[PDB]
Amino acid sequence: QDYSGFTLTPSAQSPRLLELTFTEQTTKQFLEQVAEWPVQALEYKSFLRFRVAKILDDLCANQLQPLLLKTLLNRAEGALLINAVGVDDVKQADEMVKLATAVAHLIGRSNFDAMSGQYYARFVVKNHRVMELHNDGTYVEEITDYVLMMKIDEQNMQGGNSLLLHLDDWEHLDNYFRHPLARRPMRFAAKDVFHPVFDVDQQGRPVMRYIDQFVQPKDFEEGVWLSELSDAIETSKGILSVPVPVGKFLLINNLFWLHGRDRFTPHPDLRRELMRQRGYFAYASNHYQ
Amino acid sequence: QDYSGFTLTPSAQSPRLLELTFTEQTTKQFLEQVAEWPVQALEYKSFLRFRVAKILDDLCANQLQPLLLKTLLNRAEGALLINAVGVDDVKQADEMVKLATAVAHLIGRSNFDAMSGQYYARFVVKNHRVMELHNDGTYVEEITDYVLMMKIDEQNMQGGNSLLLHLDDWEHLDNYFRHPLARRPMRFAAKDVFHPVFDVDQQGRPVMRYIDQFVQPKDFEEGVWLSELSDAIETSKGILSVPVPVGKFLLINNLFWLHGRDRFTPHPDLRRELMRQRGYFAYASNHYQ
Amino acid sequence: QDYSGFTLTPSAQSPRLLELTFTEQTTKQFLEQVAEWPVQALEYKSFLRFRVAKILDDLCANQLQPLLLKTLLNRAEGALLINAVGVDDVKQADEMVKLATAVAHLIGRSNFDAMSGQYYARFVVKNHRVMELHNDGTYVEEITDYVLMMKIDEQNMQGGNSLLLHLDDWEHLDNYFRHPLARRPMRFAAKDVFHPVFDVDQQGRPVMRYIDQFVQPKDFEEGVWLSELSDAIETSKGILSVPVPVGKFLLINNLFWLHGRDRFTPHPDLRRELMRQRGYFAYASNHYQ
Amino acid sequence: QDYSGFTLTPSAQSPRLLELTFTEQTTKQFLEQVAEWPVQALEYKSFLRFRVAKILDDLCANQLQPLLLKTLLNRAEGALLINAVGVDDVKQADEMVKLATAVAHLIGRSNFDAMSGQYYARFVVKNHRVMELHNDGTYVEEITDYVLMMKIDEQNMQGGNSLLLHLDDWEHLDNYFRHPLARRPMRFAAKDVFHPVFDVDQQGRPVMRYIDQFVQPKDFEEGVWLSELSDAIETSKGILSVPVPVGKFLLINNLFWLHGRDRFTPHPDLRRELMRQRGYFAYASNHYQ
Ligand SMILES: [Fe+2]
Ligand SMILES: [Fe+2]
Ligand SMILES: [Fe+2]
Ligand SMILES: [Fe+2]
Repeated sequence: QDYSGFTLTPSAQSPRLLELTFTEQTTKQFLEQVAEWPVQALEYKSFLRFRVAKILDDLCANQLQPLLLKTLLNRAEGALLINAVGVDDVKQADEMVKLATAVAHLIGRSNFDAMSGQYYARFVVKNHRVMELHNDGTYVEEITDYVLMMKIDEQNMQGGNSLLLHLDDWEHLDNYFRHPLARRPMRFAAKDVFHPVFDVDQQGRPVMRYIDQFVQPKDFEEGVWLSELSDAIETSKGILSVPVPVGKFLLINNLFWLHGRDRFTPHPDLRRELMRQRGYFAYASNHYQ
Repeated sequence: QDYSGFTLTPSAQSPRLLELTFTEQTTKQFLEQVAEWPVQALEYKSFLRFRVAKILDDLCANQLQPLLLKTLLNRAEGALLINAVGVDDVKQADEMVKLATAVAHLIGRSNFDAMSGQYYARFVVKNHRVMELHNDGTYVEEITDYVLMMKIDEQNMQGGNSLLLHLDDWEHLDNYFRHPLARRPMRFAAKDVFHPVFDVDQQGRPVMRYIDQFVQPKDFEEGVWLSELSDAIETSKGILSVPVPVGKFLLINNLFWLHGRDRFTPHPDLRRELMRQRGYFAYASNHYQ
Repeated sequence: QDYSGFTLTPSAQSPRLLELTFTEQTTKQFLEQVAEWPVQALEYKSFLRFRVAKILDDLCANQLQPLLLKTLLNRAEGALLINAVGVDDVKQADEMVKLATAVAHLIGRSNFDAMSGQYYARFVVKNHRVMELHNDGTYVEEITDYVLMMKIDEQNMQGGNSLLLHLDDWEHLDNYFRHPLARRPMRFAAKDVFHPVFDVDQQGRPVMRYIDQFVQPKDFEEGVWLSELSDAIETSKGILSVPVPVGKFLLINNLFWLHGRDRFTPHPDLRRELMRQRGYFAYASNHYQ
Repeated sequence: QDYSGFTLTPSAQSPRLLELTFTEQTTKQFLEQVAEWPVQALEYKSFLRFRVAKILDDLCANQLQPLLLKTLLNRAEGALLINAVGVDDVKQADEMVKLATAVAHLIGRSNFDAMSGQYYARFVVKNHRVMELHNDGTYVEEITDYVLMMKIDEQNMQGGNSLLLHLDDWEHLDNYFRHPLARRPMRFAAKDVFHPVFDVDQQGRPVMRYIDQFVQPKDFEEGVWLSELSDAIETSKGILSVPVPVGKFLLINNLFWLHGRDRFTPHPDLRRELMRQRGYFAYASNHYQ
């Protein structure tokens, strides 16, 4: 269909990854209407995160929030690459944070990031290897429903695409899901938590909560299996390789998408800045009370 | 009426805010009788806080403690601006702390202040924006019954009045109090605590436990409402603007008064020193055992 | 009677305070027999504290341990001033610690001292006011049964005697013990603990757990009473003033003795070093199992 | 018998201590096959510890894991001295860690080492006294089943042999095991834990959880007994004195072996580097579900 304030087109890498682009009129109006709250105001007063969310959704005739929720919750999709025309330079990092915040807080709430002390975190990489596919939030009890990763800056960067794996594109899903250890609660440590690497959604379809660094196999049986699982994920033919240009961000359902990052070329002048948010879904629906 | 040791007159800003002034004979006698305990003695031995309280009340023929309790607990009032003639210069900061301590510990006990490590805290501001109305103690389980804010120093200060809002002067009270989210326990974080923004006193009248920085709306529904609540409070026509000259302190019922601070003019030589205490009420009354 | 290895004579200040002096043959033999364990060995391996205790008691034909327990547990007494001939100079501080350790671990076990990180602590004072009478261990749940305070060094020291008050020499005991607030559990804070300032021993006789710095009266009623209690203790005619020369230590029952320290004369060359241990009683007795 | 990939011969010190030596073909093949995972990879992803374990066991035709478990669990034995030909120089410390990791994770899992922050720890000693026999893990609730101690470097080292005591070579075992205090839970502190110094295996045979530094006797009775126990262990005629050359490691059952270290000669150029791992057993067996 045709949407108010933005366009939605499938990506070249996969029909499951949809590209959402806010128009120029939508973008400059949003930035104008949220100009009176700097990013530090969003940091200090969390309800402003929801206020700028509403402002953005209002500028899209309230078509954005239902579209975001539909896409992220659709098992067939669950992934967005989002950008706003005119917001594509590192000098607009604050506008980038505002826009991502507004998008994230239409579908839920972003959790505290221990590495930044805020509801979002920015990293710069300077001075090489593939970051293996994984889910976020595997070492805490609360489920992380979504991962938001935004490219703030990118200079002298060859490679480094975001890697994505939708569980239903993973050719080995059934082999590992049907193994008894898939249901075995395992220890995860950054207090420790225990949960299986696999679970099911409400329909019985597999979801995952996996990362190689924080899973703690208790014995030879668990360790060998996890090392085979790791291999079966990293060599999967279903992995997507997605460039994320400055100003764009991926927003993915953390339960049936795994994400990672490809190796990049070391270069003295290399600078890549990322912004991340992770949170849970929260939305109105017709259900029992 | 006429009181022993002090005078009580309504303020120019509101009949709910009463000005209590200790006479010169009362003030110099109190300071004499408490001279043997410096402020550091009140810090180290908390029962001395109550001893100087009794000394002050005794010098007022025991009319002070019942008057303080009557005023602070009276829904129609609940707020005092207190001073002592001759105590009006920053060089008398210790006398100021002693006097405020004696007053506070006639009606209750001042709680530990994490920012100072003592039962009171002093701030100096040097080197601009309005501090929004709020209640203290919203992020701990124990109720903060009273807020004490004392002007220790003020130099080259244009503006910066204390802002006050009595809930019964808030023209939007019923609109927000009657909303279902008014009774929804929300998360507050500086361990997290959960409580609604609104509650009731013993008679069913609204009281509040609100601050925009520490309330953590869990979703879009809560966030938008809190952002409207914030606006409805900050633009209320009922807000009082009270100058607090050096040596005076506000003492207010933290349950149905919100407090804040107006914007002030930045000035190189600007110095404003404040002293704060927060605590709970504790007092004798005829009730069942 | 006549004891093996030591003498026992009443002090000049009170028949309740007994002076125990280890003879020269007892002292040099003990130091010889414990020479192979330096103080740091007693710090690292707590069972050595009991080994040197046994060694000392064995050198007294096993008359020391029963005498120590009898004296410390006797309501009429409960206090010892202990020394060993030839151990009276700060250069013998390690011998002092060994001797005090052996004595303490015949009657119980010394608790971890947070200020030193060991089962004992040494302080030096250099660069004035009376330290009010009190019990130790009032802000933890476990009862501190005994206090051991040893004079390691004393130079250019006028005054500074240890102050002692046996509850049965306190002329106001009955007045405060019979007050309802004597049985009121009050908050003590250095996690907080709650216990009354007064309690009873197994026979119903008053014992105390009081210090002015850490008791936290919750309201005007408790604060005024504690401030009167404090005054009634500090002005008691029953207070003993005991010089503690280098090499001597007081060992007192912390339940019915309060201890403190008199004011001393400031002097540029003043140096006083103390060693303290606090612990619980533990001893064999004929009782039911 | 004859094993695939390694040889097994009894030590000169005791038939209970078996020497396991990986052949050159086994060693160079293992190092080749695990070359793609550096030690830091084993630190960050614990399942790789089990992957290199399997790789090593596969190179021994799967005869290694059952042999390791049989030996460590055999009451008559329970101790291995393990090495790999060609791995005997401090410059091969990473190969040493890889090999020890593979061995340890065939029989169980190595626990987090608080002193290193990793599943193993390396110490260097430079700049004298005997380290008394003891068990590891006495101050936590979880049982430490095995201790792994590897000699990484040794220069200008006279003495310093590892000391070992198998409980069934301890001529005083029955005397202390039959004492009532052997079954008395005692306090151990580095939260505190309580457990007896002695326990039994599944057959009722004594096992121990003892160290002199962390056991905290509560009274004279416990302290004197522990000090006699300590003496009876340290003077036992059953103690083995085992040189551990660079590249070799002891792997012992921590329940019925105590370990320690002999005094060594201080020397300006002395350098000895050790690597330790401690963990629990975990292995497949036929038992009820
Ligand atoms: Fe991630
Ligand atoms: Fe405030
Ligand atoms: Fe004391
Ligand atoms: Fe050890």
